[PDB]
Amino acid sequence: GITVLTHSELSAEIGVTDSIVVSSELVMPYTVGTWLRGVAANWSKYSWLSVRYTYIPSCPSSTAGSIHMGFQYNMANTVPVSVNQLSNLRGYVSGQVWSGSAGLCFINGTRCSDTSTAISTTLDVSKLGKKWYPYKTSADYATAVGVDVNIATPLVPARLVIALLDGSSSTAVAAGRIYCTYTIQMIEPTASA
Amino acid sequence: GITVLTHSELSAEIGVTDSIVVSSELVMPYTVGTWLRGVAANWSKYSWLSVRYTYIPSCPSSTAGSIHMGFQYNMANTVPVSVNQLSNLRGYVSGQVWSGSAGLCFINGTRCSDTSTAISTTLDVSKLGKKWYPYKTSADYATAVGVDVNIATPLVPARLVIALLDGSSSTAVAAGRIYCTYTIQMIEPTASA
Amino acid sequence: GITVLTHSELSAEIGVTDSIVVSSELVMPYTVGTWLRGVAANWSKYSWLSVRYTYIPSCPSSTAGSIHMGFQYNMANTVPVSVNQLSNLRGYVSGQVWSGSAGLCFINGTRCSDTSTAISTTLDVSKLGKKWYPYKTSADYATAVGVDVNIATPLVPARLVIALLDGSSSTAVAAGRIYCTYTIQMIEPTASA
Amino acid sequence: GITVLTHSELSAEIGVTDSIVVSSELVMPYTVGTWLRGVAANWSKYSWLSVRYTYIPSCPSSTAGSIHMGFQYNMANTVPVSVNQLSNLRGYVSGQVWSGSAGLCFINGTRCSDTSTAISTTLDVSKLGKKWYPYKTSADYATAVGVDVNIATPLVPARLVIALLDGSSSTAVAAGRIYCTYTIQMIEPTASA
Amino acid sequence: GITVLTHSELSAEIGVTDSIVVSSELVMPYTVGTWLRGVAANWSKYSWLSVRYTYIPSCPSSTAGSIHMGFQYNMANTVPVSVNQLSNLRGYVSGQVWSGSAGLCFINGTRCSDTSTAISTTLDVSKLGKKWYPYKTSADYATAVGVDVNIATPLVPARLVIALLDGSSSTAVAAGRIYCTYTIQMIEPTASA
Amino acid sequence: GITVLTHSELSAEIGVTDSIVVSSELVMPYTVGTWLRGVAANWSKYSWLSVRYTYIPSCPSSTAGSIHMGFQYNMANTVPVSVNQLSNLRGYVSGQVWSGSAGLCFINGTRCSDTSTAISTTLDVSKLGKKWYPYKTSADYATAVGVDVNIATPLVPARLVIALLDGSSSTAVAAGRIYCTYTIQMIEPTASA
Repeated sequence: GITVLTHSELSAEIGVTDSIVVSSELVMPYTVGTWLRGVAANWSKYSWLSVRYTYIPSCPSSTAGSIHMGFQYNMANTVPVSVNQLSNLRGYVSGQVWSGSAGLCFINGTRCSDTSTAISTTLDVSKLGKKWYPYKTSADYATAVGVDVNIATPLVPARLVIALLDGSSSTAVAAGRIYCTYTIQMIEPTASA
Repeated sequence: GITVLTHSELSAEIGVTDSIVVSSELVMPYTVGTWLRGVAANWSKYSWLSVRYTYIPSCPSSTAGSIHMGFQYNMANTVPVSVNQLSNLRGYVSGQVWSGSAGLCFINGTRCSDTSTAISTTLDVSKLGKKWYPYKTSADYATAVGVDVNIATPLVPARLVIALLDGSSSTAVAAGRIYCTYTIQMIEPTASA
Repeated sequence: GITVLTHSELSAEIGVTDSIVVSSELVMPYTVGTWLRGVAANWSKYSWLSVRYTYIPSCPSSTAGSIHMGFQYNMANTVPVSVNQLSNLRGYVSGQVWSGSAGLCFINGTRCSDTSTAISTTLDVSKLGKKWYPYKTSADYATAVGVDVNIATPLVPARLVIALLDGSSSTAVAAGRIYCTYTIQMIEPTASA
Repeated sequence: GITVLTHSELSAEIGVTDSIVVSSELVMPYTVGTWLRGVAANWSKYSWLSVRYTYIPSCPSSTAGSIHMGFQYNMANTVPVSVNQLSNLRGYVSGQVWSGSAGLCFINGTRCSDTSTAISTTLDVSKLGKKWYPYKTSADYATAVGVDVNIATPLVPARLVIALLDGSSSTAVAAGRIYCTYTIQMIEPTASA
Repeated sequence: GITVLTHSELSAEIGVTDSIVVSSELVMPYTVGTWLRGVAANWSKYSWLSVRYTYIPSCPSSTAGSIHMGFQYNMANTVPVSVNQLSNLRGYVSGQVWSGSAGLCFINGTRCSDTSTAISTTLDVSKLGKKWYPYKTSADYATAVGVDVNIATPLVPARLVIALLDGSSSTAVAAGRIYCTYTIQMIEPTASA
Repeated sequence: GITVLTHSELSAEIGVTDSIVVSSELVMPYTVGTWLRGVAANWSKYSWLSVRYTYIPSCPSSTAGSIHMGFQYNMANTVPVSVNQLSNLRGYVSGQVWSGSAGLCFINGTRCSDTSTAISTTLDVSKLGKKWYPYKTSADYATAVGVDVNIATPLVPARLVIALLDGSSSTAVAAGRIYCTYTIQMIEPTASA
């Protein structure tokens, strides 16, 4: 009684400053993207079969800046604050804000040739707490976290950490964007939102 | 009694501005390019065997800007207005306005090696309404659409959506151009135009 | 790039009067049921893989009344007005308003044993106009029909006709309900509703 | 040069009284049902490949009454007047006016499981006078019978006898209806009617 | 649930004048011939399995005149006006108004030997819009065409074009006649006409 | 070190009113039945191998009313309030309050023949949060739920929802009863209660 959905949509717009800026995002259907958020809502639980975040530049060979991203599994630990820490995560990847062109074949959804330039990272999945996770909202999670940091600890499978520094302007500069390419399993349907 | 034609010609000149600009183009022989327009006209119906739009840069590593394109099958839906929406289409592809050099082997018509940089998208074909479509003009279509948005809905197989933003000048800048590489099937000949 | 969904939800509440009452319902995702309506909306086109309407009684062995239902493929023809006509349709089925208990194994989604009592009918599917149909609303369809009865003719695959007579009261009596058990194919995602 | 047609339509509405009421019906295309009557008319001769009459209740578990039916091959013999006589026919069947639900799978046109409840009877076919019978009207037959009861004897293959008694009201009560499920062979086309 | 019918009846009387006269005829059951018109009406949809128009002379070796005929698939295009255009159609055939004797074996419905003289043309069938077409009347079609020339475009599979010139008298002369030899598939029965 | 227990006892008495009445019950050993409650208590954890709730009528063919039941896995979601919602659950089943006689072979614990009439539903088990659940009391659960609706979320595997409507009296009428037929796994024994 499992509905399997595989799709890739824009996940987030990226910009670079001269000072490091670490951002985090839960890896729930409700957040990987506007579309899935709506679809997945129609099911009470779900399970990631594969979740990949891929960065695609939109700037010039001239643009200063680097992007870093990786996954955190123990939602308990404080979110990284340095490239150093970030570099220790699983599936960590670093690249110049204008590189990553090659990752396209991941969003594209085709056969990948030379993906050595690619700035994409996939989820560990096997190292996840449980199999079926409940569909939750930022609000829902944000509230449960505000009780026992451990009560929330198992509502979302993992978080994606992103760090952007080495920029040229103190004012954000359009570097590119991340696209999530997921394959989800959804079970037990219910009422939308 | 099918005449098969495979050819690739220039499809459109591309330019980038700082504000997003979404453009659409029907995927009929009459529009993919000046040449096919004339040839295909000599046949009453046709069927796409394969239609691929490929972008080839003509700017510098220095040029700011990104190009996005994908296909729409339900000619009924409103044309995308954001990269986000556009990113949801089938065969969506995004790249820096100066990248895509590698796609050449598609226009070139040879053996493709590393096409991970490539900014090309091919038509779904199997998800098309019918098999044989009638040859129609922009004028012809534009008129039929101006009656029942559904009467036109099946005259053209699909539309190609293109979005160009992240530019540097408020005044269009020559970024590159798209080339359509089609393989068409034409049946029942008639009088030109 | 096809998302396959199989599910069964309540489709409609049934009631019987002494005078015949023929009702019709389009066989679009938007109408087979509240849930699918919402889900399927997230896709621009779809295709029925299997659509079965099953009636399940909720009345007594004592309840007078019979239910009749079948499918119409040429959306053009006037909707039946008599059991006689209705009896000519494909997959026509007739039964006592309190029978049909056995059809449960269709909603249930299990192995069916003795389904001779069953008041269920499945869609012909192979005799459908095209493969991929566009997602449309009652409103959308009702408007297009109000132009060329033929423009709408191909927006929905087929209609389900239902007739209820042989009742005991001139005032509707709760006889049972119909449940749609569909397996749909959805393609090209878009913005909800 | 044989056109084969298999279809099942409503054949007759049934009602029960307290006193026995025997009814007869010829087994010609012109009488098994409104539809076939029209279709078959377009052919000069025809041959039954299979003819089955099936009763489907529409009353309650509470309804008093029984239905009886069988076939007569020697159109010469006087039509039965008692259940006893009727019980001697080929394919005789008796059942409670509210039973027979299971016969549906015969009209339905599917795979039959438990058809022990079923109130259906099929034609002997092999024991028929000739192979090809001429298409005739009630009027046509009624006139030829009014000459030599033997001249008509070979215009129709057989007659269906039906007896309804054990009712509760002296005034007919809606018990159910019979549906003919035929497979006919038609030859030598001519002008309709 | 498909009823297959194969039959051949007179389709039209032919006559020749000295000036060219192009005639067209839709390829619907309602028009290929009086008989099928009536029969096929009893079904809501149908599909041509094979449709062949054959000309049989009835004039003398002395009769001046030629007949031309072919099929048009894009019901949209203007009907031919010259033998030249007509000659471009699929299955075009030309012959002397008194030739074609050999085509008989097509109406006859037997084994064909030397059919090189034959003035017959068969329908392309595989190049048809859809599979199942709705049964429509000249009136029905003529009305729908009088709205969106495209709304009618898919109600009939194709049209047969016929041109008669090279005659000897300014007043039509009996040259022969065309006979349609069809094999149709009919589905979903309904009420005649 | 696993003790396996398979048994079936009465789970609950059912009654019908004219207004819908939705009831819920946790699927813990402590609630499926008086007996298991006591036995299972002697073990600290347990795991459902199979849990089936079966309804058995005790009323007449004359009794008005229908029963509906299904499972909820995301203990978080609000309990259904309509047959419609309820109909969306996994293993949903609906039947007339006097039907379900056939389900007996489930309680009986024998070979099942024709279980198409059966009003029984089994637990999904594979879609459960974890494997080993702790033995908890209504009180224990009711208290933990009264803190973080998520802290309780994983103490019980799933809940059974039941809806009874279409009744004849505003005052509950004895319709039948549900019997749970479980196969449990118990580990790590401790002190009773």
